[PDB]
Amino acid sequence: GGSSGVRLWATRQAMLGQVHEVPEGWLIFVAEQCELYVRCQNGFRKVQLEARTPLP
Amino acid sequence: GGSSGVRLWATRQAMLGQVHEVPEGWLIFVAEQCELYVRCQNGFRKVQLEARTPLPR
Amino acid sequence: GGSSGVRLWATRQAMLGQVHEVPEGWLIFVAEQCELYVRCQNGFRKVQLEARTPLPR
Repeated sequence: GGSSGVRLWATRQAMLGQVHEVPEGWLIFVAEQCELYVRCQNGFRKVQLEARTPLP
Repeated sequence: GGSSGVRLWATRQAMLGQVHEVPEGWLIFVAEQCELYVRCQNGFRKVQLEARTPLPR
Repeated sequence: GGSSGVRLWATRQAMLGQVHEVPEGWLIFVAEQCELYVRCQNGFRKVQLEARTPLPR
């Protein structure tokens, strides 16, 4: 059982130019609207998140 | 404040035979269905994911 | 295109005492309630998780 991780970008614009480099099974975070995805074998799945709050 | 990470397996079958060894607080990726779980102290929680798309829109 | 990770705390209160040290884009696991959050700039988004089960369902 291998390991992956989480890759980060500040903006969607920057992410879209580089996301092809992300290996399968890694997570992808885009800071501007606090979005999270996971990379699949042949696509992407968006993680479902509740609304942003200052506290948990 | 310690760190965990993400563990991955290619198939559900492969995962189910080894996943008990994953420590609490790690994420678990199963490539076959492109699914994610979180390891709890006593069990697992499945992450809700939207359907697969070609790009992260 | 940097990298982040996952960090672990036992409780919401323990986490909150350290959260200023957590940058945006890190995932946060809280063992009490087996909950997962993502750090945003100035806050958190809770990951939607299904119910805890003994096996990955």
